[PDB]
Amino acid sequence: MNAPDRFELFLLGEGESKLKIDPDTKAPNAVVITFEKEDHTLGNLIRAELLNDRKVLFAAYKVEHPFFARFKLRIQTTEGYDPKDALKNACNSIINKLGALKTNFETEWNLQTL
Amino acid sequence: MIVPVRCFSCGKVVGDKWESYLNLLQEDELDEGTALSRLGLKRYCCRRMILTHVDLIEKFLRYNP
Amino acid sequence: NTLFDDIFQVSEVDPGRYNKVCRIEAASTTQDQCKLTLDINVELFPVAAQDSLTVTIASSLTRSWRPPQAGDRSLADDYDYVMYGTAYKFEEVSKDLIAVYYSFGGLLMRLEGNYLNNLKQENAYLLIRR
Amino acid sequence: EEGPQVKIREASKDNVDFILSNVDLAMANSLRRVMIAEIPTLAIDSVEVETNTTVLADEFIAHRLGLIPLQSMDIEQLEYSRDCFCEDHCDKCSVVLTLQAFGESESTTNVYSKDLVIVSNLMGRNIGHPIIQDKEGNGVLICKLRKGQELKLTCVAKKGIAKEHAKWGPAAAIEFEYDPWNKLKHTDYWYEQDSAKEWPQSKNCEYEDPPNEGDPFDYKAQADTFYMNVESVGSIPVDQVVVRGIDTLQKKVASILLALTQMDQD
Amino acid sequence: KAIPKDQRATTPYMTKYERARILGTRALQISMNAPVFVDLEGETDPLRIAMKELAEKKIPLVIRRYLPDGSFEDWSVEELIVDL
Amino acid sequence: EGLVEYIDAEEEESILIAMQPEDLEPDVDPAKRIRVSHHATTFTHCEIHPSMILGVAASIIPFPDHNQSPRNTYQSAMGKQAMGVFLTNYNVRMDTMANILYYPQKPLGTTRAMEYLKFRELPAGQNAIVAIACYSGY
Amino acid sequence: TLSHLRRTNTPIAKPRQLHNTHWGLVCPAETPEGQACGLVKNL
Amino acid sequence: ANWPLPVNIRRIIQNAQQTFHIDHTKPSDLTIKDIVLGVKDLQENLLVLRGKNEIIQNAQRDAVTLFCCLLRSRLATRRVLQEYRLTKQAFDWVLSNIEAQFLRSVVHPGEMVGVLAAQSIGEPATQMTKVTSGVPRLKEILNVAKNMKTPSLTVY
Amino acid sequence: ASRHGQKGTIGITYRREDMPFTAEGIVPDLIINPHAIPSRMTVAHLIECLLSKVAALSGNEGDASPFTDITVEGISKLLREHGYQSRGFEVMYNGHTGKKLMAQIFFGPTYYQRLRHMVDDKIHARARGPMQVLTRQPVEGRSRDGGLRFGEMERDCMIAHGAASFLKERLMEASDAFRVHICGICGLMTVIAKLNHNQFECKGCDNKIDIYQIHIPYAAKLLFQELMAMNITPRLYTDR
Amino acid sequence: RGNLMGKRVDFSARTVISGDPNLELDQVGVPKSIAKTLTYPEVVTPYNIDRLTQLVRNGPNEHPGAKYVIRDSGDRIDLRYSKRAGDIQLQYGWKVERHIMDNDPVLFNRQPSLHKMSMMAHRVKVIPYSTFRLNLSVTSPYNADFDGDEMNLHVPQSEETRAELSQLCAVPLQIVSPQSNKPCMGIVQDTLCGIRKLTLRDTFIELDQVLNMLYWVPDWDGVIPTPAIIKPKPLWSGKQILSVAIPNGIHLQRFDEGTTLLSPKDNGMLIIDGQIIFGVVEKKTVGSSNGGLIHVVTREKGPQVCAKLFGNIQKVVNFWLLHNGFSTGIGDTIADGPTMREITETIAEAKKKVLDVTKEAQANLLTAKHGMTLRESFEDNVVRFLNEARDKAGRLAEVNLKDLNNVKQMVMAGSKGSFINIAQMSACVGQQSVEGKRIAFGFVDRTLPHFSKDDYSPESKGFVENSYLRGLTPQEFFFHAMGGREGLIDTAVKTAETGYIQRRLVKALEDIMVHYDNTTRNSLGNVIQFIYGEDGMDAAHIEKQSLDTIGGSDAAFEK
Amino acid sequence: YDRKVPSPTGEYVKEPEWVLETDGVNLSEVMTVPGIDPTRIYTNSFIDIMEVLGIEAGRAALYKEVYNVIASDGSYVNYRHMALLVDVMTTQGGLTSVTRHGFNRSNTGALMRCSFEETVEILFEAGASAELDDCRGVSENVILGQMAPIGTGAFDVMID
Amino acid sequence: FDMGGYFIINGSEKVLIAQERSAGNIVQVFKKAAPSPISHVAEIRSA
RNA sequence: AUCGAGAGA
DNA sequence: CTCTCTCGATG
Ligand SMILES: [Mg+2]
Ligand SMILES: [Zn+2]
Ligand SMILES: [Zn+2]
Ligand SMILES: [Zn+2]
Repeated sequence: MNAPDRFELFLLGEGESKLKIDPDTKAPNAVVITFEKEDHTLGNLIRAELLNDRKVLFAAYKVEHPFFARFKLRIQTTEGYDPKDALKNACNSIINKLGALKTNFETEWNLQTL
Repeated sequence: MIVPVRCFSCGKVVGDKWESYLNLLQEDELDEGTALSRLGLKRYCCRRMILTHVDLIEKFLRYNP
Repeated sequence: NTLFDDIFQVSEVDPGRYNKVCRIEAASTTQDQCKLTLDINVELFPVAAQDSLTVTIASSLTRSWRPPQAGDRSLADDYDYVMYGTAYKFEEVSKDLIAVYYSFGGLLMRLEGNYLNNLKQENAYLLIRR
Repeated sequence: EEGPQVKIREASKDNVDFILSNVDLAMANSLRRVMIAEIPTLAIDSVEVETNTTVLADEFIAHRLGLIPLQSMDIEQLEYSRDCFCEDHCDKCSVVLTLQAFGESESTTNVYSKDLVIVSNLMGRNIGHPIIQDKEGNGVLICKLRKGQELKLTCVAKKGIAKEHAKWGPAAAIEFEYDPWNKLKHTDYWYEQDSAKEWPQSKNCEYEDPPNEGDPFDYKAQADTFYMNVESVGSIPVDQVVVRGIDTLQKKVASILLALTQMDQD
Repeated sequence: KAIPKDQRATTPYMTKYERARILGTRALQISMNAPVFVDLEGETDPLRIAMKELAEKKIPLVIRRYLPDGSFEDWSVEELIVDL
Repeated sequence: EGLVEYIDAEEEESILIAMQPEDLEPDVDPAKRIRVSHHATTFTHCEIHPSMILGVAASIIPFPDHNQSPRNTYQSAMGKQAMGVFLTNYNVRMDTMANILYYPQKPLGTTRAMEYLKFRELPAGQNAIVAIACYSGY
Repeated sequence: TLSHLRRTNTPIAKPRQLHNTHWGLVCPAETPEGQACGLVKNL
Repeated sequence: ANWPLPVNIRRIIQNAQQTFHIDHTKPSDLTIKDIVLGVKDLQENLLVLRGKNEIIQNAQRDAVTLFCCLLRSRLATRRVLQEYRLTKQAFDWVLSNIEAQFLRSVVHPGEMVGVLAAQSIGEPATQMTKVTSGVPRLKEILNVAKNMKTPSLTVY
Repeated sequence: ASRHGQKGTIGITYRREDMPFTAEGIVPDLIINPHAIPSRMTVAHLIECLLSKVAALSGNEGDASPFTDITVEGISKLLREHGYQSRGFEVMYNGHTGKKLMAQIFFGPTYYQRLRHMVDDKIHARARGPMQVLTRQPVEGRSRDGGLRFGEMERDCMIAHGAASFLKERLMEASDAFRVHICGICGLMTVIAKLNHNQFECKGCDNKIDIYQIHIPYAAKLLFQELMAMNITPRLYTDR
Repeated sequence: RGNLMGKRVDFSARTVISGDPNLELDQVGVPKSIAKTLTYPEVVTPYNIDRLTQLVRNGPNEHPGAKYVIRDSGDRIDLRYSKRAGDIQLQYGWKVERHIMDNDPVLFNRQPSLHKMSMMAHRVKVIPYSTFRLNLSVTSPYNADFDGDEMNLHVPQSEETRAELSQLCAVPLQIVSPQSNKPCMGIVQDTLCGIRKLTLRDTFIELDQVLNMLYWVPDWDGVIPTPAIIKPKPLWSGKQILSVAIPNGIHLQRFDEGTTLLSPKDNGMLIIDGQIIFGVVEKKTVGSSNGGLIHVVTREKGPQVCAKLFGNIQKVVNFWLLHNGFSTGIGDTIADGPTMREITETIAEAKKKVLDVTKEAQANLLTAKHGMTLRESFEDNVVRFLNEARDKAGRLAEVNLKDLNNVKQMVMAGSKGSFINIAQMSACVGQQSVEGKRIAFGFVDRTLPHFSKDDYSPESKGFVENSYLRGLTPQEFFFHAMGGREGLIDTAVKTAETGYIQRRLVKALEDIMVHYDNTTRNSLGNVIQFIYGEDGMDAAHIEKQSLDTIGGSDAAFEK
Repeated sequence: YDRKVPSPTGEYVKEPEWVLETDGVNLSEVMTVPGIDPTRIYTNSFIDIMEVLGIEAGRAALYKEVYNVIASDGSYVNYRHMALLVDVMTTQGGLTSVTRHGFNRSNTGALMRCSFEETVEILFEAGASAELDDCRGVSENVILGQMAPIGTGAFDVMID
Repeated sequence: FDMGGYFIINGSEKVLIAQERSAGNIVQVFKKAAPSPISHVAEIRSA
């Protein structure tokens, strides 16, 4: 009746951009990025990978409401270090780890029976 | 009505295991637990899904329309 | 800088319906008119009965808390168990007996002494070693 | 390789029991989530009913058809109907399979998933074929016809995500457990007397070292070893379930990276 | 008859009902594109504009407070004190 | 054969009924319920079964003797609002409005009285894997 | 349906209270909640 | 001692010894006249009624008698100088704040307090479960029962 | 609702990912709050859950008959035999983060039932719809696109708040707002208002220049007319 | 009474309500369909002509849009059937009936409207699905659950009336109620139990989770609080991260039992300048108490800050609880073996005492109390004995419970349940009673046909030795059914008679108000109170304060 | 009964006294009995209190009883509300009930009293006695559909 | 499974609810109230 | 629409 | 003296 379409969980609406980067007014050298059509699956991973970078002061994600598939990610890095680069490094690290994991799982799969 | 195709909880297919279950009950003369075990229903959600089901379509087919 | 420094002797450990924090009761081994009560995270720094813990009250080592990076940074401690809290009460038992009350995120502390430079300030680092 | 490590403990057509080593908790969890939901699969999305004199309702049967496991091997060279430049659907996006059943014998005439007949042109791609893990080779029991009852319908199956509907779910139950000895103390066990005697001991306890009472609590330890068991439904092989899970997660990370690359436009 | 401007015994402070009535009336006026006596400074909501107009005492209204006997005391909006 | 009798309240006034047939016989389980031993001897009648004091609606309640009575009443009321198969011939009847559960299920926890109420044949609900937990707060 | 076919209605000292004599004849639990409470009973 | 009165003086005081950060080891720059005459003049501003005749003024002094008792009790010279250790600025701020909050606490004319009372009595009477008490007793009282169910005579 | 008077509506729906899960990967079909247990004292709900869990695992039919010697301890032992916590508790993992939950969750099969009360049959909203004929007020019912009764108690609440114009709006513009003419002499609705000709007549007092116009609810007009038909004169003057 | 005192109105809606942790206190969840249905007339001004033009461009069926357009002549344009629905030149002065949008003032209401807190003004937040979503902490004034409860929503039609709603009937303006000079709203359910679990001294939170909770607060300064633990691991306490939700300048002091500034039991409460010093946070603090946190914040920071405080606390606590978890099973209703044995032997000695008193009374040695029958004295004594038995056994069962016992945790938090619940569930449900007395003789000289005549024994007159965990015997079951039946009966009776009484009270004190001379009068001018409340104060701005001159010795007074 | 009594040294001390509770009421003769303190004697019947000790004592006893009813449940209501109720019940001269026999018999507006219990008969006798409705009552302006003199409408707004 | 026991009037299934009444031809004595002139009444409803 | 009936909190 | 859906017979 008033239930929203399912594909609105992963399909970007009319005019809706994927990432919304906004300058944080609270703490200096901080940023809040709005992820659209994404849930905890991406947010938790990215946030957990941003805490590995020792040049990142703050990193936290949140889903403001379960009705809508979107989450905000706040990042604060040290001076002389753009947070977008921290996000990029985190993402690339994730991709590399997943690639290695895939390769290892494949090699380990080839050595099995039944 | 009829045997549910898949388990509500996890999602394992169970609709292909109803007649096999019935046979395991009447042919091999097993109890419900073992019959459910042999069909690969280890999790009690699917085990429930088959054990708890009442096949009402057999009574429905008794009508001519 | 430093505000207080002494060595205390643990006289009692009390897990009052807890399993991560125990109330410790100790006394100074220098001043016979100085005693200490302190809630301790046993899960981190285990404190059995009859121990000689070195206790220090610092004022430094406001701004946001940066992670210990790298470091490559002056920790100004190298202790075993360090906390940070806020004084909230200056009880005066006698003219020769002055007590202070610290609050470390709920972990309270009652330090009774005599001679102090402990003002009602947010700056209250509690460093314990050995 | 150089990163996370896998150790396949058990392997079969339906299940894969393995151990993930050198991994963050969030990556394991996210992998589980992706494997559960975000994995492409072919399933019946549209059902056109011509005649239906069976007991069951139309959308009832349609719903049952939706949950039928279909072959989603070459699903990656199939396309979303929302992306294809055709009208409604075609052969590049959807797979059409018919179903004609009729009561013949005096006995109850069962209608299974094997009775589904592919009509559309597969043009080489391994797709659309209904999975039959049945022993007699019947498959999912769809309906039951009496004597003169007829069920004539057509099914258009489209590529979909389990996030949109659970019928596109490539996996069933994913077993997941880290630190069987609670050495990380992420769980405060409930008890009446003895905590250890009341709570059953996990199998995975055979793969880790028990704690020493003389040893204090390790506060600097994280979660590295993860015990998993991925179970498939049949639409996609287990190895391909976890592999395409990884590829999907990685890909949707790469989409964010690409978005960051594109946001540099004036 | 009436009540003189001096020797007025009613509360010098504006009651919440008087405030609500005045903000409502003024916003009702602004809602029908009436001249604004203060700087908008970005504001578009007639109620908000009425509030800012009240904060600067730029509301040419007057409260007629009725006493039970029939008497009535007049209090201009500019004179009344707003402490709420 | 004079084995069973029909007793109304007025005649029930002048008889001594045994609750269970084990009250005719001349180190325990602490788990079981505390039952007062029979201090009476001259029995004239015995109860068929105590669970027959309930009605059709209350006979569906699992362990009603482990509930606060108003909850049993509430369930007795809401049991008539549950969906399921009311009749097998629901497809050849033209009622004002009817609701039929998609996949009915005979409860995992039943009653010996359910047998005569045909509840296991025509159930009104499903066995849901329930979880008692404070999750998202929703 | 079964419940409705075995119902008892009562027109108009304490006819609402579950009396002792109701034992074995009338269900102690099954009764509507509200103004019809106690008056409407089931066998 | 505990009784419902307007203006929480305690919170005002503990706000004073927090806003000005006064230490408990410093001579107060106050005066006996400042405190005594200050508190004595503070009571003159605590206005509920604002008439200019003897009757209205009497009702005025009768309406603030309790709160003024509280005021004198909390703002005594000993208590202000020794217990509170307020300064001049802090004390003046306390007086002004007390007056302000008191003027806020005054009921607004037009307040339909009849219905408010009827509801403040009727609503908690809904969440109600040896003399006759509770809802039936309430019904007796409201009906003014000619013959109550439990006529009692408490004799001391 | 369960089978123990535990009524409750759906707050929200979560997919299997967001759902908490045991190590076996089993996700709950339904999540209820523990706060609906101690106050209502429905222990039989819990016992049903345990018994149904054991019966599920063993594949048998759980006997939940009233007066029997089947105790929670026996069920606990039977459940322990199948390799679970005797009290039905299970270690569950948060679906969002994958991290373990501190407290363990009472988890197991329970026979729930779907009641007839559904939101899409209850939901209702009207913005200016069909009125009645006698009182000219919004009709009664959702099926007839009716309104909602702003009853006496609601009026009392609005009085308590002090919102007068709102109370007037609910009782005029939002309902039956009628304009009537009143004779400046007797004060009744005897007036014959010939509009578009400005001919305000009044047979009985010969009034053409001293006439009035007021806004009242049509129900008030009805009341006044009925009182006039009952030999009573509700004379309406517009001056003190 | 049916067409004048109250009548059906337009611009109203009604739906099943549900709770939402992510909605603010003064917000209301409104289904999209309702938002499209209910409308508001907005006059065209230069400030909003663009937005209104866009809304008209959207028209109906698509939210946000408009239903009708009224012109100067008074003609109404239907934007769903008109041929010129696409091209409309909105002239100034025209009205546009637009859909209800976000932050619009609406009147939320639940019947029966017993007090003014039953009708409160909320801000609209258009949401999917067909349920009125409201904040948890607004449950208490409305008196509502979500087990099928429905609520109504009324929409204002002019600026002055929505001003009346926003400036008078607003939810934050109704927090501190003049009914009991205290806040009528507080933290409940999950947020309550949760906030009890969070502020435990054993509860420590590591870096990541702390960062998440910190971000969860919208009023965050972005300043990471220095952890209570530095080495060997940076750990924060629950109190510490919870302190972020509490605004600065908030001082709260309360001593319970053995609260002595050091508080070995971590009871009581001390909060210095928006920072909690010591004490477990539960119902006595974050609840709807008199001198609680809510009252202090409301009277200090203001209503808005207090509502936002509700928001913050709810978000943080619900987040922590979500990732910590809480439950309840039958195990929380099982006391230890020896405890059950002591319970059984307590019931035993109680029944033995009753037996002795019975045998004494039958021996005509029972001397009646002055003013009552020997039989009445006997009944009184027996009843008192059985009550003492239930209380004793119950207290034993309560003492036996651990601190990890979920039921006992909910009792501690003040979230739900009490002592008697534990007593009846785990120990002994006690004596059943009808009309003040124990189960009387329906049959001649006996309660059931299973007893002998003149059987005044406890089990015969309706005493239940068993608990809900153990299972009630047939007799006990039937007697309990009798008691419960009487319960439901007198419940319906109570709500009926109260339903009438409240109306009487309203109609009596109807025309009473305070005039511009602080004189409580009526429609006749008849003085009821010369000064309202005999002091002229509004009950909203009144707090219980101690008069520390009326107490103490003269020596202490002088000192 | 236990009782708080001022000690000669200053503080309040629990001094327990013997008090005679009673089933039965006859205040007009019990208080005149030599032996008891006739200034503290009290009965739960505010009728006898109103008839013997005056209308003000009846007011005090009435409030005491209502407050007792409220507080017996464990609830708490602020003084001014119950005080307003009791005052409106006691300002007529005697004890006015909250029924159709009490306040509904007052000399207020016709429509107001007609909007409660007895409706038609009130209008009848109002039509027979030719009563004047001031229309400054709430329910009356509610019927007339006009902005009643309530809070917001308790004054007029003009321009200056 | 249909148990019957109901009528069919105009295609609508009707159920006759059992009506509870006081037994006739039974002698019953009742004590009257205090303001009553009579103290006890022995009555019987003849059929 | 006018009267009865069931039910929702 | 006592807010909703609903049904189903009546004019
Ligand atoms: Mg409810
Ligand atoms: Zn399953
Ligand atoms: Zn295509
Ligand atoms: Zn005339």
